[PDB]
Amino acid sequence: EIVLTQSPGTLSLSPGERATLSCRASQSVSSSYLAWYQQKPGQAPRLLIYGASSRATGIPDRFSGSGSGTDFTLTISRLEPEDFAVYYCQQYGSSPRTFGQGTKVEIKRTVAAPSVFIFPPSDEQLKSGTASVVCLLNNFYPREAKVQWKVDNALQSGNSQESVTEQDSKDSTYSLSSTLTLSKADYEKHKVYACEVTHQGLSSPVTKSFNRGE
Amino acid sequence: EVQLVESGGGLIQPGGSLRLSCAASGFTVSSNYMSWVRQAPGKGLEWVSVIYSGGSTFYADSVKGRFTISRDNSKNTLYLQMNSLRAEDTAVYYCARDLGTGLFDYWGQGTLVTVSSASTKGPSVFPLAPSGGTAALGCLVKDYFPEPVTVSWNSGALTSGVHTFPAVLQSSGLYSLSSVVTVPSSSLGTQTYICNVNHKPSNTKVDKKVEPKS
Repeated sequence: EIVLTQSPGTLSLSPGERATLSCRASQSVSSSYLAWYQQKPGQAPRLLIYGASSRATGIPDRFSGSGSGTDFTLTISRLEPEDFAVYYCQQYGSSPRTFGQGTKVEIKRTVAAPSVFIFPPSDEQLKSGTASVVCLLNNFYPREAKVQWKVDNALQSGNSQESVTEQDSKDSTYSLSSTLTLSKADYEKHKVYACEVTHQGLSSPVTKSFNRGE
Repeated sequence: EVQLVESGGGLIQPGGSLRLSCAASGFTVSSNYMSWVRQAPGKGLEWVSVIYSGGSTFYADSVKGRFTISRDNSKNTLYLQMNSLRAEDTAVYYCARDLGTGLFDYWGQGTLVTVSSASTKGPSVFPLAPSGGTAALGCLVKDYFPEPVTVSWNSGALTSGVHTFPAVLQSSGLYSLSSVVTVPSSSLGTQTYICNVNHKPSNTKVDKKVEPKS
């Protein structure tokens, strides 16, 4: 089930730069049985390159392919706004048609620190029987960010869920919402609730905390 | 012009059975290799099934014994019969044409198959109140099923700075969503902010006013 491994998992490059994705196979496939496909969010895949060095009909001359044996390379000579999407390599030599796990090409903006806000549960929600504390990280880059929950300085893990927005169209920023859901009793048993953000854009981890009922 | 239009996907309980259809335009289904390939939510592509020009059918191990591929030449349609559905089958499916026995050269638009053992439930809307310069507020739309949900601010009058987070599936089987917005803090007391949530599968519309707190 010849194993294709793409590299890297996420490639951060700005428009105009030269993109170089790699696809390494566990077993050799003949050079004319590796295809490179493009996929945009919310869109179907798009055959870019067949035979690992030949271009599909319609594909600009900035996309290119090379390689042989087990190692193949997809080269975007000059990046465009429209090219930033996910890319896959597929081998179709043997019977098991396998794909790569994907390689995302996204616009690199300068490292931006998240604006961290915290939202305690409202009185209506507390009357409903459960409390969800929200932690909002606004307009940050890259997408990689660590959000920790501390209830009375005790690290709570396994009861919070994160949600990341799509990359913004203009400034290419991210927004993350971490919701910590806990019972009304467990909410009223403590006072200090803190969201600690560890991000590459923060020299020191930023702690946004509140006190229950104040 | 080769166009593949897919339909038939929708919500269904586990153990159910669906019949995905894909109508072709510009080429013959009987003379081409016709494949179904699905994309799991937040995951790469895996080839599901294929039907040869000579009537030979092949399936992946994950769909063997449960999925059946077929083609109808009088109406040039491709049918994928899904039986014994589980949450693993939740994905966006694509019908594709195979040129040169392995190259997926033309795709469809994709149809969504969502497999969940819940019941249709309306959302509960809670506020996320603010509290220098920029102030962040929002709405928490919790415990609804199924997707989607349209959220606006001030009946659409406010669009700049709105971040609507993707709905995550809680352990209870229902969805939770957060819609936040950054505004001038000075306008927090001298302007009315309402989040408008519309959930058509249950026909529930909730207009929630977000006013500041202590």
